[PDB]
Amino acid sequence: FKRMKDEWTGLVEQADPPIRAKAAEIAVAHAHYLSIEFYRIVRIDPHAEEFLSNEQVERQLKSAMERWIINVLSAQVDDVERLIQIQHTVAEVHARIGIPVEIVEMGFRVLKKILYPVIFSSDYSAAEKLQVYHFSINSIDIAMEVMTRA
Amino acid sequence: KRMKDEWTGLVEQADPPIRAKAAEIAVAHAHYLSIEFYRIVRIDPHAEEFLSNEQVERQLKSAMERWIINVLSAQVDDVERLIQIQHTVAEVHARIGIPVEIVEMGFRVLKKILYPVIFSSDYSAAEKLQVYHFSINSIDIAMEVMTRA
Ligand code: HEM
Ligand code: HEM
Repeated sequence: FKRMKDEWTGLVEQADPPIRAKAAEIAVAHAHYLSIEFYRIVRIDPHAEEFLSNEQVERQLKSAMERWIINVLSAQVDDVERLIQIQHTVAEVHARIGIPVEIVEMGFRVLKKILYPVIFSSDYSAAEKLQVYHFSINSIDIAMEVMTRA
Repeated sequence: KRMKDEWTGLVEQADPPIRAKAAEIAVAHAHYLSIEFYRIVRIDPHAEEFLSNEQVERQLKSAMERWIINVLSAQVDDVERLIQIQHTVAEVHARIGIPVEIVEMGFRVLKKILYPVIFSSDYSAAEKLQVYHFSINSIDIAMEVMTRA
């Protein structure tokens, strides 16, 4: 945990404050789309659709996915410890139900894929898009590692 | 089967000069990326136990260099061959007894250390964005194929 906290903290610190601000801006403005786009693409997969069947979970997961994206992409130094606890909780939920790891990680790949066009279509410069995308990818990756290994 | 189409589509939808620059970045810095991969990875105790002796080090570094170049210089015809590689690597990791969460940790390190190399290149910011995008997606799809194999 100590090593994970330091790395995630370092990721936020080494990320330029205007870049983290723009990443947070991208998150808040498009988290709703990213969540609903995530859900349908995932459910296309037969192995994944069996877990995303009912309407109640849909409304719950979309809201939770939206909150998750906002928390991770708008992460500050103070939020690092809390974010780690969140990934543990999510890991418990996925384990409680019995959702395979390779299916969840496929979702992370889906999430990272649909995030890029949103950043690419943003009003920012090419250099800023690169740094926002870099911070976003590393943040999602470290979050995935914490969730998986928990 | 779907993995082939997605990896093929990834190469097709990627601009040829971008993939060329990504391939050039690979060839020029794969040697550094491999050694940088080793140092960061061995920090983790669970991973270090597999990377103890010097002989294993040299092979993984050599294999990492070839892997990075092959994946980033991927053409459409190479896609099927690349998938076969991931199966072979997965068998090796299984033969040794390397945990899945440990291998994926290596992928994160690889994607992490790749960014400064692309960032410090002589290309434009726009080209760097697309090269980095193609590189990340290529490594991600390769990881999923390797993991499920
Ligand atoms: C194929 C991939 C995935 C599937 C099928 C899946 C499925 C589920 C299901 C069925 C639940 C239970 C929700 C409920 O009972 O109301 C859940 C919870 C949750 N998942 Fe996933 N999940 C996937 C990947 C992900 C990813 C990639 C993330 C974040 C990046 C994520 C974040 C969450 C969160 C935040 C919750 C709710 C946590 C809470 O309520 O405390 N999931 N997931
Ligand atoms: C912590 C992460 C990892 C560890 C500790 C690890 C360890 C190893 C070891 C000990 C070998 C065999 C070396 C030998 O027999 O001399 C090996 C094989 C190999 N690994 Fe990994 N590995 C990791 C992750 C990865 C990743 C992320 C990649 C690629 C992105 C990769 C690609 C390969 C390749 C291409 C080979 C050799 C394939 C062949 O001989 O045909 N490994 N790994």
